[PDB]
Amino acid sequence: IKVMGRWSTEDVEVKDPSLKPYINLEPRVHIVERLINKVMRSGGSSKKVRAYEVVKEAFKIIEKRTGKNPIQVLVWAIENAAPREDTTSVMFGGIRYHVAVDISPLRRLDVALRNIALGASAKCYRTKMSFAEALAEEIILAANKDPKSYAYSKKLEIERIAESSR
Repeated sequence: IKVMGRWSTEDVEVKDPSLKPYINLEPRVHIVERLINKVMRSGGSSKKVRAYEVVKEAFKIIEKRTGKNPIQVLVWAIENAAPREDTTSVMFGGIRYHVAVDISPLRRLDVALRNIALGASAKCYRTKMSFAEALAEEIILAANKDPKSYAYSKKLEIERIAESSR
């Protein structure tokens, strides 16, 4: 019922019609659980409790910085970082080719969450920000469609390559 024993999702809105049916905002596709899994597979040196704590602190930071429900900000970040199409490489002979392909709703989410965790993990490793602060910053940047966001910039890149590979 309560996310990480504190937040509610009943007032969180998914305005992107293409993702709304696949983002689970109901009590026990749980995006928070998915994010934790992505963070768990990144870094920031049980592994699950660790990732859980990093995400929870990141949410507290997001709420303080934006003044909004952290889960809602994550949804915006996901919606902004989820590419609407992708491509598959085919390096045959001496040249690699790009081909635009369908990307499923759940893979769109997985890509966005993976890139958010990757961006956070990268900033953390190289700056004086804790993993939680980097994750909060990455999520906020993505939610605001700010190119400084790794996930968002990656999303633009993927769609750019896909639209050109048609």
